[PDB]
Amino acid sequence: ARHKGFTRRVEQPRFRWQDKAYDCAMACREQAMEHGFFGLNLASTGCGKTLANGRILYALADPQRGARFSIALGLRSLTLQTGQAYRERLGLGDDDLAILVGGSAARELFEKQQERLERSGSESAQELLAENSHVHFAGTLEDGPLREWLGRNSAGNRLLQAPILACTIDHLMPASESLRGGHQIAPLLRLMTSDLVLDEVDDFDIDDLPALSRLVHWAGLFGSRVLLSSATLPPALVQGLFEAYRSGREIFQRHRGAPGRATEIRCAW
Amino acid sequence: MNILLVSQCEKRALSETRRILDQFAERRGERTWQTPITQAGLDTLRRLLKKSARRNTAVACHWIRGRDHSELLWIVGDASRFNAQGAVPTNRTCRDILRKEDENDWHSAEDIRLLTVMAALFHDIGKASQAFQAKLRNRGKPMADAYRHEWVSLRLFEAFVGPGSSDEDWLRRLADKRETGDAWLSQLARDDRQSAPPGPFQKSRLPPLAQAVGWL
Amino acid sequence: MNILLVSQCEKRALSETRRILDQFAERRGERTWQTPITQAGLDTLRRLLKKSARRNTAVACHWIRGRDHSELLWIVGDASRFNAQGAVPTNRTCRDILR
Amino acid sequence: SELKTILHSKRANLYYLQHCRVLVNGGRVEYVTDEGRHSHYWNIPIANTTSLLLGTGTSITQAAMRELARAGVLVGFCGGGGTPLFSANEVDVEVSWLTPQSEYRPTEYLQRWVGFWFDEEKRLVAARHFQRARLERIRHSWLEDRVLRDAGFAVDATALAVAVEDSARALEQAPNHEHLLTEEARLSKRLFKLAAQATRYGEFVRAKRGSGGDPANRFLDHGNYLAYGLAATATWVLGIPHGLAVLHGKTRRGGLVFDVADLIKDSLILPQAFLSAMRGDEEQDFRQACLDNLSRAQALDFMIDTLKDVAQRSTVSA
Amino acid sequence: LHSKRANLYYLQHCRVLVNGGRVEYVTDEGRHSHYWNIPIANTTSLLLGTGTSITQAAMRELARAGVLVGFCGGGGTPLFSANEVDVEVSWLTPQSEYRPTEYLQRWVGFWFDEEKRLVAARHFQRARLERIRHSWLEDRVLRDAGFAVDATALAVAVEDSARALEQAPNHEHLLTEEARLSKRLFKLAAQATRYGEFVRAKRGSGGDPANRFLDHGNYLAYGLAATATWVLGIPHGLAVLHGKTRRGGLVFDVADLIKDSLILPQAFLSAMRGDEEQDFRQACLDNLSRAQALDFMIDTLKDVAQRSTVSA
Amino acid sequence: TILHSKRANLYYLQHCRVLVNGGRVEYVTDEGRHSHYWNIPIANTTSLLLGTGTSITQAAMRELARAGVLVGFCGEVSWLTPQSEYRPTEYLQRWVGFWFDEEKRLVAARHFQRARLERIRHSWLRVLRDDATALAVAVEDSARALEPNHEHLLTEEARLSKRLFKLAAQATRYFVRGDPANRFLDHGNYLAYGLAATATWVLGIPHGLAVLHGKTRRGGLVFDVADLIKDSLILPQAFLSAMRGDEEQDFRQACLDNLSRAQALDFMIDTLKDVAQRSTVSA
DNA sequence: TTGCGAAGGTTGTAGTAGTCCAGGAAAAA
DNA sequence: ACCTGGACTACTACAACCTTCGCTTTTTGG
Repeated sequence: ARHKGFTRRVEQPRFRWQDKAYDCAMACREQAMEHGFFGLNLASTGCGKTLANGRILYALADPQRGARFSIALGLRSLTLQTGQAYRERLGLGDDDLAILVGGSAARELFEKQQERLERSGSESAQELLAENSHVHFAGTLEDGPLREWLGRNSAGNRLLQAPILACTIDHLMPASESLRGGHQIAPLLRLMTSDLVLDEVDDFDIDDLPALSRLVHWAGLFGSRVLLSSATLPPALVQGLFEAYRSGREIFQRHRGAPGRATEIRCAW
Repeated sequence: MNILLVSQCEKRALSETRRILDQFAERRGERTWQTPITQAGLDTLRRLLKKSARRNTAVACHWIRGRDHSELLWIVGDASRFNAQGAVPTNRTCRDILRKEDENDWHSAEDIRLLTVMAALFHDIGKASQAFQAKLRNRGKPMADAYRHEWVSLRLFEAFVGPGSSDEDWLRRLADKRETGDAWLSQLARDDRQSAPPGPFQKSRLPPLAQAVGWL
Repeated sequence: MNILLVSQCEKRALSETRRILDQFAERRGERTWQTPITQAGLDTLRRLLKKSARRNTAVACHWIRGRDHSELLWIVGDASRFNAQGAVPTNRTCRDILR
Repeated sequence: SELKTILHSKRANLYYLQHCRVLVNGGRVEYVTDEGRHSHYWNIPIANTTSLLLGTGTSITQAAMRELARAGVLVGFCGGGGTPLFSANEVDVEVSWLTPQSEYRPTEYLQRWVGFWFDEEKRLVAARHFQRARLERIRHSWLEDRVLRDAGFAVDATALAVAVEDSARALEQAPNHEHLLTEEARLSKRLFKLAAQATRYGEFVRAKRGSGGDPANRFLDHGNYLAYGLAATATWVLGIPHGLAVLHGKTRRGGLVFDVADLIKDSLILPQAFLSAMRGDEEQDFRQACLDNLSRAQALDFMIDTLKDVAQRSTVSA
Repeated sequence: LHSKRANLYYLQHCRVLVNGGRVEYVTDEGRHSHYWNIPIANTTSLLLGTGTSITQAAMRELARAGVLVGFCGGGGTPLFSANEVDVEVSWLTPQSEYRPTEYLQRWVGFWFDEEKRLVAARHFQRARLERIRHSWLEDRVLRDAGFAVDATALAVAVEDSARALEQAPNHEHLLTEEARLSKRLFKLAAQATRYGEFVRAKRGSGGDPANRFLDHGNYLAYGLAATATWVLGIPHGLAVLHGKTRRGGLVFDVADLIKDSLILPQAFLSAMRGDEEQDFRQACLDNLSRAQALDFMIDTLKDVAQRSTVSA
Repeated sequence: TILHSKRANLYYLQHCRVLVNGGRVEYVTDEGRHSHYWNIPIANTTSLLLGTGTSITQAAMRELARAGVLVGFCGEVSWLTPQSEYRPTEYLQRWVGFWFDEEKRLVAARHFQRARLERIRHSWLRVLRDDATALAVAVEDSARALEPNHEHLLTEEARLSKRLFKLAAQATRYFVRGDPANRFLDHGNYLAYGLAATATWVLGIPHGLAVLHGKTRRGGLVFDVADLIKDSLILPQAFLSAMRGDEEQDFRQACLDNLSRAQALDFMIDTLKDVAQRSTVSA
């Protein structure tokens, strides 16, 4: 909350459209909090979309309480320098942005230990996250409301605490694509408690788009607010994704907020 | 047209607005004016008040349009001292009295709590089987169990509930603490038999809530 | 008919008149009320005010009879605060100035 | 005697609150809003109010309710923004009224009314009278109010005359309740068409159950509830129970409010909703304009007059 | 629970709100207050008393379940506002949880026949003269209270009134007999209490403590009767004994059943002890609760309709 | 900024000092232990009258003249006209061209009398409600008398005023021109004189030059212009108010209301312009 | 982890008027 | 021995925040 960098105006004339988008965010904030949100970002390369995304998403959140959101890249592996570059472009200290280095693990590796661990019947004791992954964060960690169940210093609690997260989409996809174990607990809690930003989505291969659609649907089903970001979005993809988000949002409104209100998503370009 | 002007300025702003307004209307109160004026006079009054306004200026103008009707024309300066109709708050305070943090809007929290708690109390029940106990006490080579313990738990639950019965039946039966007895295990349609019995989730086998609990 | 009521009350009388008048009209200011009302309700208003009035009470009522014309109906309490037409002095001073 | 000096038909204010708490402060009934670092107290002139509709995130205390009842002011909870309080399957509940019980109301009208409600044919005659009055008022409002014409409400007189005459012919010939209901629906659709044409809105379709998204449907759904409040207070003032519906009871609980509301839901609500949607206004502006228009047309007086007339004619025919 | 038959609960010092789809009471005594054992179903009704508030969401949930709600005054009387009960007929069959009533039909089925109204008035008078005896004679607590009731004179007056009531041809004669019995009972109580000569001043003008006590007891009893008729579902205007013009007739007719048998002793006792208003109010409420008045009023009101339909 | 006709206030003060206080123009009146300051809305005033026991400070005259308001002293009445403003010239040029020639000056003097008579006729025919034949006869007789010399015109006007006074007295049922009617007439005459001075200054014609009362007294044009409204409304108003048994202040407020309701200033200015135009036409 | 509104006491601020001293003005078309 | 503005100086009315504490209301034409 009260981050000056996202509020400061920009003097360079090449960076005025960012101010325009930031103003539109306030213009649309009120109705988005109640009905939803589905944003697009078609700024051409070289316009520094990262700062625009940060500022726009911050503007939507209520100023009194603060803001939370996560950034996901369509990259198989996220090198540390990329995360630090994101920090620099956003201008956030190491105490406010966690980085999830590495890539996703293999499915079959966990199997052999599980069969070995099945001798004791404690199959519920498997770690939530893989061992390779590490969360580079050094902020507050003592006043976690969920500290009891997730572990004092396990990766899960660190992931949940950080107000802003940077990761790859392969690290959130286990929310809906998980078939065994409890790999979907931490990312699902993250989805419920925060918001989402997808970056370079069309970088995905053609045959991986069903999974992305399912993730977007579930993201809309638990009260998040999605914002794609790229400059080469073919219309069919955008239409399909909007339909999925709306299908998810309709179910959510039954179980939250004032009953009876209509379903009018608050789109933007 | 006759209008009513009310000021809610403070500090030096008050003296300025008193100076500007007292040229057009007779003073009907310590902060109220009223007089018949023409349109041009009103426009020039608005201009003059706008020119020299400060942070602590708040002046409202009401028009008595006709019979039993009056409207708010404009507000000069701060707009947080009046609501839409031009009324003003009577009192103020800092201590919260709405205290709106006690009540939440999770309209299905209780259903989730009940379904989960009931599902929790039965979930690992299948670990009572002799094969499972022997595996627990077995230190030698392990043999994978012919059936997953969750499936055994589901079969035990299905046998207890009794096929084809409405929800209230098994709910009441369970709730009655006096009722005890192992006479309902004769309906445990084991899946090791030569003829495979129908799946527990078919329409005639379980009532709705039973299936909701069984899935978990 | 729509009316305009201005309260010049003082000390304890202020709370009482604020209590009574608040049942009938909305507040347009720290000491101003204004709303439409019928003659019977107005008479009840005046009677109630008179009953519990005190030494400091001072209330005035104006009537917007028509277009570009207004009249003073009555005053309850001390009429020294208002002049004949219903206006109010802008300032006071104990120091003689007229001489 | 003191608080109830002003008649219900001469009071001016009608209220619709949200996100507020109603309580007694210093001997007065006030509602408190929130502004972040401060809270404000706003006063309510109970001696100049008729009804009170409470929306979302509201609450009220016993002292406030006791004060409200003493002055004969109705209170009713409603789902915010024109949507019903509670809806499920075929169940619907638009408002949950809390009528006063400490007051004693006249005994003539109740006795005259209950003296026919248990007779089918007399109920049919009462319904026919209701519809006749509705058509007459519609014609009056649409062809005799110059304010609507000045605001920009223009309708081809000939089409309106044709529609109303056809409706009157069909209505008076209705043999049973169902024909009356269907004919009323037909007239409603025709009036929708005409109103849409008058202000060049274009193509319009009326949704149901508050599922509309275009401004016209939302404005109409919200404008319905003001009529419900006026109808409720009009029925109470005469001492007639809300349950003794004559036309709409078959589909609602406490139908008489809906029956007596229909007299006004088309004379001043439809034109004003369409005008506002054309202007691109918002909920607050439409609500304010509609309330002013109702007060200027003296709707509550008309509702009371019609109820008295229907009861009297029912008695006389016997 | 004021009455076992009505199933009517009373709440005080409590905030009613909803947390996760369930109505919750917050009050001192935490999660041990017995307000958690209130069946929320079609067969419940809630009355909120001193120091209470209700949220809009709570009343949405209550309406979803089908529970009526009303705001009463300190202790359960008087009634300020409440919901309304709809009628039950072959037609007019909406889908809602609220359970409707049927006594309005049976009541209206005879109120238009003058002779049946005469029979009903007879039944009311008989009930009152019956209960006066029990209150003024059998009560051991009242006997220990201090005011001494002479059996002989009270029996003579009760028998005389019973004879007079049985032989009243028109309403006016019944009213005259009622006035005579009231005056005689007033005199007997005044003699018993040693208060001296007393009268029932008009307009409540009486400055003596007895006058104030009588007015206050009357106000409480009228409130209780209003609750009674609301619970049952009959309207207030449909008077039985009073004139057809007098507004609120039925409330006073039903209220009279208990007034002369419960209020009268208490006012004189308080005047003799010279107690304040609050203590007198508390004493009246305690006596009303012990005598279980509301149950008797409801039972009598149903019994009249049952007899009218059986004799039909 | 506001046309002089639109301004809706005219003051008549007494026992008060007019001074500037905190940049505002206010007049002070004693009360006893304390003294009171009442404000004058200069931008909504047409003229100001100072009675007995009042004084003014030059700093106030500066503001008054700056705003355009007019000032004058009474007890006939001496007027101070703000010279710091520049007024239209063409109307004055036409009026002086008319007034230079005695022969032309003779014409139209009865024209104002005719206009006043027409105004009286139109005004008499519903406020006075809250004989038509006799009134019409008197109007026709007056018109016949008015339509050789200026002295005859003055005598005819005096006869018309006498007849109107008699008719008004008959309607009231109470006249001689000590009674409250005479004092009320005097006060109304003072107020009408103020309105006439205001209108003439608004037009820009010189006050000194007169029409029919020039020999009578100084500034005869003001009295002549006042006569039109004086006959039209001052008489019935004063008669009714005196009959009601009302104080001077009540009568004055009533007269101001009646003049305001009638839009008298517009009447007088339009009639003056019309007379000037017709006189120019005759030339 | 715990109602609701009133009365009495305490604490802080804006607002009003008296005192004394110093300067004396308004800028077209 | 003139007349306003400004700076400075008391010095009261208002308003809210903090503690206890009782819980009604005339109740009359019904």
